[PDB]
Formats: sequence, C-alpha cells, structure tokens
Amino acid sequence: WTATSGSCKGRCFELQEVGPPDCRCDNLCKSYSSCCHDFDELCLKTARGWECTKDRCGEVRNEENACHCSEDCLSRGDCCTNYQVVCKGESHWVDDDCEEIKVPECPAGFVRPPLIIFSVDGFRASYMKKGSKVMPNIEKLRSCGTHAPYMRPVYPTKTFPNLYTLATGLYPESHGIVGNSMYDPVFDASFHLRGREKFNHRWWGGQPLWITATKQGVRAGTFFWSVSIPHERRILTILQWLSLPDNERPSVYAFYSEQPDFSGHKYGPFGPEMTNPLREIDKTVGQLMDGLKQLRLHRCVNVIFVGDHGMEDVTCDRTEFLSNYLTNVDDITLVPGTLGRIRAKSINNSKYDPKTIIAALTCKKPDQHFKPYMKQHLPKRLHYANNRRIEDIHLLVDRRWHVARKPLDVYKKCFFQGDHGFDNKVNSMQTVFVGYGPTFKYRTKVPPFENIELYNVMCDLLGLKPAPNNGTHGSLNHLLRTNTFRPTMPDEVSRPNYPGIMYLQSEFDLGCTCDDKVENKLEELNKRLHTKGSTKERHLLYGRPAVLYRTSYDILYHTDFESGYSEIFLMPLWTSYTISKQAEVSSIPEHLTNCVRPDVRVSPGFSQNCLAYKNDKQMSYGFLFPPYLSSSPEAKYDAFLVTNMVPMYPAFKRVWAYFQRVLVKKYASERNGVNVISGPIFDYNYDGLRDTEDEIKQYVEGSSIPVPTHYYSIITSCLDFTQPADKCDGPLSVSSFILPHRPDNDESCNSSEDESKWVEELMKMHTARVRDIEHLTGLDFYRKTSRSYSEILTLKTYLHTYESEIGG
Ligand SMILES: *[C@@H]1O[C@H](CO)[C@@H](O[C@@H]2O[C@H](CO)[C@@H](O[C@@H]3O[C@H](CO[C@H]4O[C@H](CO)[C@@H](O)[C@H](O[C@H]5O[C@H](CO)[C@@H](O)[C@H](O)[C@@H]5O[C@H]5O[C@H](CO)[C@@H](O)[C@H](O)[C@@H]5O)[C@@H]4O)[C@@H](O)[C@H](O[C@H]4O[C@H](CO)[C@@H](O)[C@H](O)[C@@H]4O)[C@@H]3O)[C@H](O)[C@H]2NC(C)=O)[C@H](O)[C@H]1NC(C)=O
Ligand SMILES: Cc1cc(NC[C@@H]2CCCO2)n2ncc(-c3ccc(Cl)cc3)c2n1
Ligand SMILES: [Ca+2]
Ligand code: NA
Ligand code: NA
Ligand SMILES: [Zn+2]
Repeated sequence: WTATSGSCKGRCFELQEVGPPDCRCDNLCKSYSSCCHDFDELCLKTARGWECTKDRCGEVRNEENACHCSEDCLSRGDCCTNYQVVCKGESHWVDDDCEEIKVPECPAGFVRPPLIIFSVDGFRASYMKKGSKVMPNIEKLRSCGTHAPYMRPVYPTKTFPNLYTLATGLYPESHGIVGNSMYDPVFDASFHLRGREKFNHRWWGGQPLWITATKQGVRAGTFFWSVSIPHERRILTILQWLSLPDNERPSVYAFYSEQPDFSGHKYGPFGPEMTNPLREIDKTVGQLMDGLKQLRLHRCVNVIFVGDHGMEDVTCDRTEFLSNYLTNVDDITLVPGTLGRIRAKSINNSKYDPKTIIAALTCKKPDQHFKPYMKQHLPKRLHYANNRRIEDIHLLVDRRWHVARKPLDVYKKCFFQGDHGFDNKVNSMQTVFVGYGPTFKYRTKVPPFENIELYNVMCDLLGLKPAPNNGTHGSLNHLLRTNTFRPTMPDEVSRPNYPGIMYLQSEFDLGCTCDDKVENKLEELNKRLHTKGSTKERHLLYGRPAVLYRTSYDILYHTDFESGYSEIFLMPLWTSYTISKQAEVSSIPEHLTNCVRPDVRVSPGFSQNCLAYKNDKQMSYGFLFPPYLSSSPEAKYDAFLVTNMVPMYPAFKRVWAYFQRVLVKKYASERNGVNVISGPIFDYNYDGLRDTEDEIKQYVEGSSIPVPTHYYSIITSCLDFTQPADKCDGPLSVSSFILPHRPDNDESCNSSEDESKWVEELMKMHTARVRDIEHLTGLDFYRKTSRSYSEILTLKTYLHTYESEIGG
C-alpha cells in the first residue's frame, strides 16, 4: 500500500527515500509505482522545453517552466543549461580551448572536488573513433583529459552485472548479480529485468560506492533514475543538487543513459540509425558541462565518462537450437541468448544427468557456434563459477550467435540486430573510459584496463577507504595527477630452507630408476657452484616469489633453473628459468625416457615416488623445467630430478610437451629471450583462491601426491625487444596462462589433429593475468625489479588477449 495523498511540494528529487506507506518524491518513485499524486506536476515540468532563447532572457519567473531564463535563476540554481550562452554572451564549454587544470578551482565552501559519473549503456569502445565527427563534447573530454583506448568489462557482458561491478569493484560471482536473469535456490526466488523482485536488497552483495561514501561521511546523490525521467531533467536535477548548501550537498553523483544500447539492439552497433543516438548523448554531455561552467564548477569537478559493455551484430538466423542436439529438451531449463546456463526443469526428476547433457553438446557439428563447460572448467580469467546462482552447466557462445532451447522460443516470444553478453575478451564487447578534471592527468592516454579497477579509483577521488574488492589498488595510479594510493608490497610469511646434500641415494625407495651411472676437478668444482646458485641471476630475474601463507618449502638451485619446492604438496610451487633467443632445443635421449632421479637435498619422506604413478592407471607425470631446453647433456640430468616432477594426465601431457618442446622456444625467438615461471594450481572449490591441503579432492592413487586442477606459466621479457630478457634496463612485457589440467581434450574439437593445430589455441583461450595466478597460488611475483611498484601492479593486471587491434 502507498498513501499517495501526500505531496512532493518542496521535496522534488529528495535525497533520502521515504518508507512506506508515505508517498515518495525520489528519482526512483516511478519505478516502484509510488510517487505522490503531484510528482509529475511539480517534479517533471516540461513547459517551454530545455533551452533559453533570446526573448526569454530576463523574463519574469514563471514556476511552470521546465527551466528558467530570468535574472534570479543563477541564485536559484535552476537556469536552463544554455542560459549564460544565450542571455549573457558566454561561450559553450566545447568551444573553449582546453587549458590544463593543475589545481582544483572550486567555489567557497567546497571541501573536495565533486565526482560525477556519466555512465552510458552499450557504448562500444570503437565509437570514440568511429563517431568522433558527431561527438564534439565527448571528444573534447577525451582529448583534454585521461583516456584509455578501451576498458574491459566483466563476464557476462550484460548491463546489471557490469554496472554493479563498476559500483563495487567485485566480480559478478562475488557481488551476486551474475546475469540479467537468475534463480537463487537458497531463497528459492527468481530475479528478472522486469518486475519488483530485483529491488529486494538480498540480491545485491558487496558494498557499492554510494554506501561506501555514506558510511564514511561523504554524501551521495542517488545513482539510479526511473527510465521515464528524461535526460535533460536528470542533468537539471544534478545541477540543482550541486547548488544545495555545503552541509546538504552531495560529493558524488551519477547520470545514466539507456542509449546507445537501446537503439544498438534494434539496428546493430553500426546501423545508420546509430548516428542520432550518439549525437544526442553528446548534446547531454554538452548540457552538463555548460551547466557546470555556469556554476563555476567546470575546473573543480572530476567527470568520468564510462560504458558498461559494447554491442555486437547478432541476428535471428544465427541461433543454435539445443533441440538439434538433445532428445530430452523438455526436462531442462535454459537461460538463453549470448550465453547459456542449463539446469534441470524439476528437482524431483532423478533421470536428469549433467554428464550426458554435456556429452550430447560437445563437438557434435562441424561448425558448432557454442561450447559447453562445467562452470569450474571455464577459463579462470572469467572468474565465473563461485556462486550458487551460476548453473553448473554453461555454454560459451561464439560472438555474433545466440543459443536457444527450441525454434519456437525465437519467433513465438527479425526483431533485433545487436546484442552483447559474450566473453569479455571479444573486441565488440569492449567499452569506454575517459576521466576529466583536476585530479586526472592532462592529455594522457593510458593502457586498457578492467572495469573492476575503477571502484578503487573512485574511492581515491573522494578520499574514501575502499571496501575489500577485486581491483588491485595502485594499478591505476598512472591515471591520476594526485590522491595516488601508495601501496606497499605484502610481507613474506614463510621463509625458505636452503638444503644441501643430506641423503645418500640408497636411502630412497621410490621405485624410480635412471640410467645415470655412466660416470675431474674442473667439472665438479663447477657443479657445486650451480647447486649453490651461481647461475641464479640468469634464471631468477625478478627476485624469488614471496610465499604469502604459512608453509614449509625449500629453494633448489640448478644450472638451468631454480625452484621453490613444497615439502607439504611434494612438488614445486614455482620453477623459474630463462631461455635466451639463441637457446637450442634438444630431445630426450632414448636411454633417459623413463629416468627419474632421487634428489639428495630432499628427504625420501618429502619426495614423490615412481611406484604411485606405475600403479595409478589414469595418471602419468611431466616436468616443470623441460628436459628439452637443457643447456648441455650433463645439465639435462637435473631435469629428471624427482623434485622437478608433477602429476599429469596423459591427455594433458600432449598439451604440456608441445608448449615445452615447441612454444617456449618460439616465444624466446620472437621476444628476444623469455623468463618462464611455471607451477601447479589447486582450486578444487573453484573460488579463484589457493586451496589448503584439506581441500584437495584427488591424489595420485595410493599416495599423498595432490593432483593439480591447473598448471600456470608466466612468461616475461623486455618491452623493448632489442634488449635480451636477461639484460633489460626498462619496462617489462608479460603473457601468462592458467591451463586446466583435464583427463581428456574434449574442450578442443580438433584435438585428434597435430598439436600444431590446436594446442596454442587452447592456451590463448586460457590466457591470464599474473594477479589471477597470485590469488590461485598465494605467491607474490616481481619483488625485485628496477621498476616502480605501481608500474609492477599495472603489469600484474595486464591480460594478453590475442584479439586483433581495435578499429578494423
Ligand atoms: C574478490 O573480492 C572479494 C571481496 O574481498 C573476495 O570475497 C571475499 O572472500 C573472503 C574469503 O573467502 C570471504 O570471507 C568469508 O566471509 C564470511 C562472512 O561472509 C559475510 O560477510 C561479508 C562481509 O560483510 C559479506 O561480504 C558476505 O557477502 C557474501 O554473501 C552474501 C550472502 O550472504 C552475498 O550477498 C554476497 O554476494 C557474498 O557472496 C559471495 O561470497 C560468499 C562467501 O562469503 C560465497 O558463498 C558466494 O558464492 C559469493 O561469491 C557475507 O554476508 C565468513 O563467514 C567466512 O568464514 C568462513 O571460513 C573461515 C576460513 O577462515 C572458517 O574458519 C569459518 O569457519 C567460516 O566458515 C569467510 O571469512 C568474504 O565473505 C568474501 N566477500 C565477498 C563480498 O564476496 C573474493 O575472494 C575475491 N575474488 C578473487 C578471485 O580474489
Ligand atoms: C546495477 C545498476 C542499475 C541501475 N539502474 C537500475 C534501476 C532499476 C530501475 C531504475 O534504476 N543504475 N543506474 C546507474 C547505475 C550506476 C551508475 C554509476 C556507477 Cl559507477 C554504477 C552504477 C546503475 N547500476
Ligand atoms: Ca580454492
Ligand atoms: Na626409470
Ligand atoms: Na600411471
Ligand atoms: Zn543491451
């Protein structure tokens, strides 16, 4: 019940919403069917439109008008945005030259520069270049302020998951808004785009920027706007709030536009109909900036122009139907479109079976435009699994395609030429970032970054302490003139042991054998040196990784590689080695094919054993430092140490052996040397964070050797590739991956072909940030470089995407 008989008199767009059953006058009352009876009359005046004209100049105030052109309007804070231009001979903001804003120039009584977020739905990154002719205000913000070529959204690249990621700094799996449609099996409740359930607070996790501000004593304008409030009125409301007295005035505001997404769905991202909505958005920007200029705030406010996701060409006729794959289609529920999520129609039906559903959808048709995954097997870079609202079965849909359950769903429910939702690496889903104001840099281009990073920066712009989030605070310091956040490196928690020779070969009963007894003061003085770390400067280029949790581990040095060996997990946490451009690939000699050698620095009790592999019929083993890349026949024996061995399914060994024999050398050739760090990952509860030992669900049969869920590699070189990786004086370049450790290659439909046709494609799909590996391993990399810590934070958040260059 709402007693809509109250009034909005003196309450229009009031900042705190009132509780039922009193009627509301806030910018969301329309959405709740709850506004007072006089809200339209008082709060949505439209008379005479939005612009001053010559003849209105100096008019007698008529309270009926949408905005005012009378002498008193500046003190009232309700002039039309073009009042000074029309009636006082002023210029438009966009017509003024840009002039660096070195310090904030604020009116008296402003404690801090206010922040205004101008968020645009469906604003694809290439619009900044392609629509430049028709967006002069936005082009001025971009060229005068700080901009990125594009900003990466989160997956899925839908509206609510991305706007709430902007507000919280969290992945959708953590904030809980995991799609535009959801079922929560604990609440037994559904979330939909249309309706009232979406307003229930229990859906919305984490702590959004407006709550962070409020809890810390910074007032916030309400960010959300009912769709029927026109854009001009939204801008006028923001400008009116900026005229409130100091003790009532918010410091942070948001405007939101439903365009260009709305028209992009209908016409496609580059439909000729798209020019007009871009003109209209630009005009809105113009109104805001003229309005700030009138208030003398245009060199005081920080303005962010930011999109939620882009838009791709998608039509009715590019739809895959699950009815062409499955016989039991009526026993499943599908969340359809640019991603698919599958669950059982009924929890009472015990003949439903995810394993056979997945098998019926896997590589079934030559040109298949979607790939099914159990959610825990999706690329870790998507961070899309740890939430009960995400269904176990997921379909990754190719860009430009839909998936639907049955053809009738697509015509009895073409109408559309654009959509979004796809993998957040896809070029068409990238969106925009521009920052303009006293706290942002002047005429500065910054590299692309992810939208999960923005919350930290918005908190910095307001002097707030961010709630715990997924951004890496300090990674976007290079956007800011001042208010930088000066992070310190985490403290190492476990210090390593440095074992010497402590065991005789005969103490080992591992069932391992090696043909190595084919056995000099020159070359034995030298081998002692290598075991003490004499080549460590070559193979460990950025310092030892720090171990950020409590554990027991040993540093092991060798001629060709260095490792940090876990006595708890019986294998390295990390193995580091450098391959120069000149390095040669050799083979594993026949007599060494099955060679495994006890490591006399590490006890039998803290070693793996070969008998466990012999008896485990499913499981084989590989090496972290590859024997193919040994520097000499003698150094090669080090690669067969039991302390360099890790468990690998035979199907995975195909992938790993190709990466090690063929790809590392190729990268060294191309990048002028590389440094490689590889190791295992255990994430059995798919939370993106390192497992403790009691979370491990699989061991090599009959042993305590834990089986990794994934294997990573971090491959670093010099950004200036005229310098070799091991002699680099400046910035670094990195690419990394987190490969799933699977017993089959069902993910790769071309896997019966030669590895040269499918392995590298697999690795590219599983590209990752160093920061993702950090979470998954409890390690901190790049501890000793000549670079600034902020620059290293930026490197650690870099993702190598393998997309072509944005623009054609
Ligand atoms: C991305 O960044 C985020 C934020 O830093 C990280 O997420 C955090 O991870 C830690 C470590 O797991 C979590 O700590 C645990 O906290 C709970 C208490 O949880 C409640 O309080 C907090 C604080 O206000 C809330 O934020 C929580 O909100 C969650 O649940 C509600 C529903 O109740 C929901 O609205 C939210 O969307 C959110 O859901 C997500 O997280 C939960 C897990 O908390 C998960 O189930 C879900 O699928 C979503 O992903 C919540 O109200 C505490 O009880 C735990 O203690 C238990 O474990 C310890 C181990 O030490 C045991 O000893 C003990 O017996 C307990 O059983 C944890 O300490 C933290 O909650 C979580 N925060 C958020 C906002 O998600 C991510 O890890 C980051 N991701 C990556 C890849 O780095
Ligand atoms: C999740 C969500 C939803 C939403 N509108 C939805 C509701 C439903 C009906 C009308 O309003 N908006 N509007 C603005 C923003 C936003 C702006 C800036 C930033 Cl930084 C973050 C979020 C936002 N976020
Ligand atoms: Ca885990
Ligand atoms: Na052997
Ligand atoms: Na085996
Ligand atoms: Zn849309």
